[PDB]
Amino acid sequence: LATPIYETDALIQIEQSAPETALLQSRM
Amino acid sequence: IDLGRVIGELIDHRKLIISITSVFTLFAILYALLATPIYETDALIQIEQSAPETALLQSRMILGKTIDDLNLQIQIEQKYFPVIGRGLARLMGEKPGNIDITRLYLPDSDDISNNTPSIILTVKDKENYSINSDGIQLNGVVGTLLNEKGISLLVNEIDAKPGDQFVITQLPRLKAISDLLKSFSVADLGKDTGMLTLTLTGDNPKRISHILDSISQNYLAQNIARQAAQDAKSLEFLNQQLPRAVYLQLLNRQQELNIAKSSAIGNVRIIDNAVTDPNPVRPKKTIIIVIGVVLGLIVSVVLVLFQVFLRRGIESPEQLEEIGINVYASIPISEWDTLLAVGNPADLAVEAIRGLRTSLHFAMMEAKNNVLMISGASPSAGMTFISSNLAATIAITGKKVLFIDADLRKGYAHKMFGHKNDKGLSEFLSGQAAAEMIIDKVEGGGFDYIGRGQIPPNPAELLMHPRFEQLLNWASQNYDLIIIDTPPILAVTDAAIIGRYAGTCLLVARFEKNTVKEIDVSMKRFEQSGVVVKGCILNGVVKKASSYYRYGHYHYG
Ligand SMILES: Nc1ncnc2c1ncn2[C@@H]1O[C@H](COP(=O)(O)OP(=O)(O)O)[C@@H](O)[C@H]1O
Ligand SMILES: [Mg+2]
Repeated sequence: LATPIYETDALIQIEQSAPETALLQSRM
Repeated sequence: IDLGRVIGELIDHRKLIISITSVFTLFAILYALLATPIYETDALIQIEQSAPETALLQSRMILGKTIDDLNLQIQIEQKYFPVIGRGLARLMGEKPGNIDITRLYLPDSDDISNNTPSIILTVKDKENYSINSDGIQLNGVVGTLLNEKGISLLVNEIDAKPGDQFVITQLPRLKAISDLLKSFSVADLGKDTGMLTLTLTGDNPKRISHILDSISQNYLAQNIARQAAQDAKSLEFLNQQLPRAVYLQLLNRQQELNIAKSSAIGNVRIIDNAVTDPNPVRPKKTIIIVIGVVLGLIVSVVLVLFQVFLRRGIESPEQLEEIGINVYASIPISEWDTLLAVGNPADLAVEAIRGLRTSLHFAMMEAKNNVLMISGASPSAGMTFISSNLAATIAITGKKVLFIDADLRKGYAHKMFGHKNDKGLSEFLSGQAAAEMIIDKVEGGGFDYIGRGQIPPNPAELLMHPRFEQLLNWASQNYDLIIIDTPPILAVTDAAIIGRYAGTCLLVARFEKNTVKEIDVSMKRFEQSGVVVKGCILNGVVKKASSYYRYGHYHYG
């Protein structure tokens, strides 16, 4: 009876990568 | 130890356990529902390092600039007399009031301790208000500014109901800076990223967001002034060096320094302006309540275990029978100045006493005479209760019974039987009475008794008189059974004097009060005086779930 939970994903390339995680989860 | 015993102990002390745990949980509920909620706001700053920027953000210059901008040195508190008035007022949904103050100056008493001047403002309407410093009452009105007695004040936009009181403090600038600092936090969250998370906690959900925005703005505007400055120093130098190809060269360089000055956006960027999480971060109600309940349970269990290991009273006849003492009966509490065996002949205690009667009818054969002496170890163990009721039950079977109250110190049998208090046992023993004026009839009984009479000054020495043995020898020919009630044996020695003439002697042990040690000492003290104790009678039993010793103390009929 529990509602099923689907998952979606995407792949991004950074031409680093430590601050971009915080940018993505930002409120802007 | 085993599991059954501990389960029984918890079942028996359930009342105490529930009471203590409920009290602890009630205090936890009260605290979690009356503590002032604390909200938290945050913002995100991007750094184009990051170790010195943390220290520069928490510097006194930037925080001081923020405080000066937003007047954080004017502290306003809604007044509630108790340490719970604010919380309760919140609980009824009452909206707290707020006042905008834009100018304040107190006389600055500044004694040894109270460096913080304060006043109390009582709101009288939407417009006017009363002000008191130390009883100095003044009237002010919104709008017009006030300068009286060395107090300058300006209030705008009173938003409250009349009658409210507000404490207004003018705390020193450094105190305000420290207060702001202790609630302000900065973190890196990446240890290398240009990401700084700024956090500020406070009781007002909007004021904290305004403060954090002001801090971010001040820090940012400060940072660009640094980069603009070094360009401005270069621009100023080139202008001061102006004296034609070089003339054009410096002008082009000057314009490059002009554009570099105006394009301020630099090392610091505000990603997220501050917003406030609407759910307060403190107090954390669920964890408070869980800790309260768990603490109640732990303290209750420790208290119960403490009481169990410090309990020493008798609990079952097995304890007495280990030592080698015959227990002839076990009398329970009768929850019901009258003889129980007459008022309520069908009580459980009277049933147990009938069991004792049938035990005696077999024990007292081959006794040297028909005299029974009931005694005990400690006072108020039940000797008079047992003796009197036993006499009643033996009397209802058609046998002549004589009850003697040989407790010449605190005997009250005459009160409990209905009395002619003259000519008790004392008057006979001292020689100023005969054997016939002392014997009296119980009304609701069926047996005779002899009361003590007047309290003598020499009880133990009276009982040694041979007239006592004369009385016993005479009565032993006119009655089927003689019961003698005596004082305790640990207190005085009367019982051991009397027991010389008694064919049978029994002790009464009170259920939880006495211990096995007293009973053993009492038996040995009786033996040393040449009195052989037949056995013991456990009295005052109650139901214990932990017992696993289980009686016939239940109604059958
Ligand atoms: N099993 C019992 N049930 C109800 N009351 C009792 C019981 N045992 C003793 N008592 C009452 O408690 C009081 C103390 O007993 P009491 O015999 O008078 O003291 P003592 O043994 O020192 O002479 C008395 O009022 C008695 O009626
Ligand atoms: Mg007594």
